[PDB]
Amino acid sequence: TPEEKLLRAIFGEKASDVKDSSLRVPNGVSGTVIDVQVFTRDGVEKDKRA
Amino acid sequence: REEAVVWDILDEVIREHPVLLNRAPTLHRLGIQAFEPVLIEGKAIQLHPLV
Amino acid sequence: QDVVLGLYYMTRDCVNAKGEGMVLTGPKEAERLYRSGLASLHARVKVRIT
Amino acid sequence: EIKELLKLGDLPTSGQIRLYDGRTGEQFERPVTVGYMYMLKLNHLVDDKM
Amino acid sequence: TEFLKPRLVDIEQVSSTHAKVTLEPLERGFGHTLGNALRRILLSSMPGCAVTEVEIDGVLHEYSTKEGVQEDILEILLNLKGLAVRVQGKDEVILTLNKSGIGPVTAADITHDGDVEIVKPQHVICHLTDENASISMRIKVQRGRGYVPASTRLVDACYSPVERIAYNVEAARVEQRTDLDKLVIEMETNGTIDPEEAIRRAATILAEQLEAFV
Amino acid sequence: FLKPRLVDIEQVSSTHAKVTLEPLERGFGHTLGNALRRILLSSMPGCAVTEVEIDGVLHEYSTKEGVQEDILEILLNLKGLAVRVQGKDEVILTLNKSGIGPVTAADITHDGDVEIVKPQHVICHLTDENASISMRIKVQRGRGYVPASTRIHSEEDERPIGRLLVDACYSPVERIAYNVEAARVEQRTDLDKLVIEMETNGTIDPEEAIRRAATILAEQLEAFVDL
Amino acid sequence: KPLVGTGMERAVAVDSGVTAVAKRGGVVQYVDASRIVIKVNEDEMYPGEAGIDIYNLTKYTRSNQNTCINQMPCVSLGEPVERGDVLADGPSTDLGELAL
Repeated sequence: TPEEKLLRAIFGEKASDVKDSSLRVPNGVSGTVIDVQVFTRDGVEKDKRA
Repeated sequence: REEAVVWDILDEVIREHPVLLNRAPTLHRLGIQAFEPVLIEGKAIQLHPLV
Repeated sequence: QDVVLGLYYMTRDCVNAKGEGMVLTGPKEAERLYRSGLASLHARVKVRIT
Repeated sequence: EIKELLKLGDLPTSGQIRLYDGRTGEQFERPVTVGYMYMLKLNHLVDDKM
Repeated sequence: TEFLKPRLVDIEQVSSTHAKVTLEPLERGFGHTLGNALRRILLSSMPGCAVTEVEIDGVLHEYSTKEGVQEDILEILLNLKGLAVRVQGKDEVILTLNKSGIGPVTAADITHDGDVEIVKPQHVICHLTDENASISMRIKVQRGRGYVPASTRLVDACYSPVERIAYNVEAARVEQRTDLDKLVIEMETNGTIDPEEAIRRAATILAEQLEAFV
Repeated sequence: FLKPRLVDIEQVSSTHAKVTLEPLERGFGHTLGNALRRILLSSMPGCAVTEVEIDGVLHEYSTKEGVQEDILEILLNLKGLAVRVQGKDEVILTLNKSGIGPVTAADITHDGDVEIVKPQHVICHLTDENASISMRIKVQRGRGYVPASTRIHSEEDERPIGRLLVDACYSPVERIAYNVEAARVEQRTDLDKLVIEMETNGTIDPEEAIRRAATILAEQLEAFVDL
Repeated sequence: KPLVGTGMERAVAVDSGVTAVAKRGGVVQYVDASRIVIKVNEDEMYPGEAGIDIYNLTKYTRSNQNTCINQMPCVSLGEPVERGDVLADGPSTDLGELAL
């Protein structure tokens, strides 16, 4: 909107074409990550970590 | 961020500001009663024995 | 429940107990007798009350 | 059988002892029953429910 | 291993006899460790001037009635236990109450002495009924440190200044700590010591016992 | 108003001892004995291991190949290691060992101020001929119970993913009982004694303990002695 | 472990699979917090392939209720164990009995 648009002009930020879906730790629960598993569709290239 | 200064402001917004406490099978009107909140460490609600 | 068991144990009297028969000016020195270990909590006693 | 095992225990049959309030350091009138009761922690734990 | 000292100490005077001192932020469980340790020395061991031996002019034994006074001899003694005084340079003084005539015989009707300071001159010792009604007693006051009952002794030794001491430990919030304790000490005295002086000298004596492990 | 002073402090085991306070007036044995247990059981200086960084271990939930102890369990064993320092408020002890057999508390690296009061204390076993455990045991000093939970607020990048925190259990005192028996000094009306029988992990000397305990008593009374 | 009990606590621990039970008796060759290897006694052993029983212990892992189900070795290096003996405890089990 107009006032958001002025905001971007002053602080010169490029607003991404992407929205943040990241999985973040549920509120208040705190622990140690003891494992990670990565399942990938058959046919998509496995990433680095995976 | 739970900045340390916010806890004191919370005591302000709490001071005179009742909260409603309610129990499960609300039967008579006393099933909901107002209390003055007192800030408590811990995840438990404390309830005056007489009530 | 707990509260009424306290007051019941508080105002109650056995037949013979520390301080039996003595007299005290007022509730104040009655408590002074009890907390200090001189007199038993329940003993028949005359005390001045207003 | 239980009181007799308490005899081998070196402990009274009553199953009650003298206890002192940790605050006043003073005694407790009457014996209180002390012993070892097996206790389970059910998982209703408050930081699930809250 | 740095420890925690209190701050703020609003002393809410109630009347002139008793008071509620308040002590905010103490560490864990210290509200009792202090509050209880002071309650102990306040109720038991204290400097005091009370009444002990009483010889009554006409009737020698407590099982009688003095002609002309509506207070039973037993009841006259309870009034004596409640006379508040202070001496200065004397460790026992034997006073003299004399009076006649229809009316109350108060504590101002006594014989004034150099070290006698009677904190309640309006304090009612007993009344005096019809006629003239002879009444005089040499009341022997000695000095000591605590409450000595008539049984172990003939009145109860009241020597403590304090009448009632109660302490309450309430939850104190330091800016970033969970739970700390408060100390509410509500005290009461016969007027021969102000709560503020008493609570000072009570704890003074406490630490004076500590004088070997400091 | 005769004030007390100490008397025979009888060590019995490396664990416990009986200190005594001879010239106590009426009731002061209880008034103190209770007041002393309070500061004794609670506020006393003590040093318990806090941060333990082990060899290849990422977190407390793994198993080190070659030792029958789960890492979580080895950390709990460290919490029970009793030590003492002198001029350091934290010293980092280096433990290394290998070969089939127990790894006790005597297998650590001695430091000028390090005194292990229980060298037989079992840290963990070792199940394979060549299996080796290296660990950095960071011991600091403090008072009371500082749980591992409250420790991770200061943080400010304790990134060392390998560094495990345990709960600080810091304290020498275990069980305190005070008994006042009537003490007859050759001439006096009636006096009492004070037998403070304590029990400890060995990281505080009985008199020292009973002193710093009693020190705080009067130190808190300071404000109290006015208004 | 329960200090006061009935005597079923053993049966509840063993019959439910939470624990690790000895298949055949012998002497423990190797004990790790990971596995347990038993050298079978010859009287219990089949002629071909000889053998030793290699028991792989469960480690920290999720239960249905999001509690922790983790096994611990309850025997020590080189100890004789008999068939039907508790080899490793499960969650909420002590030396083969049931401690809830």
